[PDB]
Amino acid sequence: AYAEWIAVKVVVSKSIGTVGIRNATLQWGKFYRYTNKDDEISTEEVSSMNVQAGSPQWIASCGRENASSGTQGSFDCYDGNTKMGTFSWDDPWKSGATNTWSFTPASADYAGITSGGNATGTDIGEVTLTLGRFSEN
Repeated sequence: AYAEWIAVKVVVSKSIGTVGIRNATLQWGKFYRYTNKDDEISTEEVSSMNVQAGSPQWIASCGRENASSGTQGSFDCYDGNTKMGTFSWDDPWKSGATNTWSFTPASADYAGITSGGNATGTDIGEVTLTLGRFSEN
C-alpha cells in the first residue's frame, strides 16, 4: 500500500562533488517522484540521477496502491567509475514486522551515514544519506 514508503535524501559532500545513482532495483513496490506517490518513475530514470554537492535530491519508493505488500529494493552510489556502496531497504506491509535500511560501503574510502527512519510501523519515511570521501586518521 501507499502507507509503506521510504524517501532517501542524498547529501553529497564537496569531498566527492557528484554522486551517480546507478543500478536501482526493487523486489517489492515502485519508485516515485517525491512527494507524489502517483507519479511513478522507472528504475532506469532513478539509475540515471547525478546528485551534486549542495543540492540534495530524493529517491522515493512506496508499496503498490491497495496491495498488502510494501517496498524493498536498493540503489548503488558511484563516484565517477568507482563504486562507493549500496543503499538497501525493506519496508514490509505486515503489521509488527520490523522495517530496515542500510548503506554498505564498498571500502573505507567512502562512508554513507544515515539519519532518520522508522524501524516500526507502516512507513520508513524520510531518511538522510550523507556521503563523503574519507582517509584513515
